[PDB]
Amino acid sequence: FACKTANGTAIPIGGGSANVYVNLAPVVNVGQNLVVDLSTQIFCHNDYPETITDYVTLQRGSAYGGVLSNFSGTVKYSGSSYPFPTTSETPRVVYNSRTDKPWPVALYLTPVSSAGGVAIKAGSLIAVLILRQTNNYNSDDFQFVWNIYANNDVVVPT
Ligand SMILES: CCCCCCCO[C@@H]1C[C@@H](O)[C@H](O)[C@@H](CO)O1
Repeated sequence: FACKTANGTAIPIGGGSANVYVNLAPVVNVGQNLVVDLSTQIFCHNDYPETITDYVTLQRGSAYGGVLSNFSGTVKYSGSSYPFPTTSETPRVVYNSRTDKPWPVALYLTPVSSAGGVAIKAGSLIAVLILRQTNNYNSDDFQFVWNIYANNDVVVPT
């Protein structure tokens, strides 16, 4: 089991960490969602699907910088919504193919009432997402750590 980002940066068998740089909607009003869709950014596959079933969870998601300060967060994992920053490990997603499949993660961030101005700074760390991979074959328990960075400022109108 291994994963790669949209630009080809990979985390190999056994886990590790990688940076993900995301474009963000430049203007987000109070009452609206800023969507950070990682399903277009992170892709994974099973290296031995003939025999092994891989189990993949969002073990946890943490918020940083402007996102922690200025937004109220929800994460959708495989279509279901949970608090972000997270409060529990999600249900599993199975990877049973050698063909790359998106990691079905998206953040939905809505400004808090005190938010206004540059709510996310370009280049800043906005989130850390931990992908946990196990299987039905052995005792492997690996973490793939995704450090999410903003490519641009996000302005919340006042
Ligand atoms: C003949 C025996 C061959 C064993 C191959 C094991 C490959 O393991 C990796 C990491 C597992 O954690 C993972 O479950 C597996 C499949 O994605 O890929």
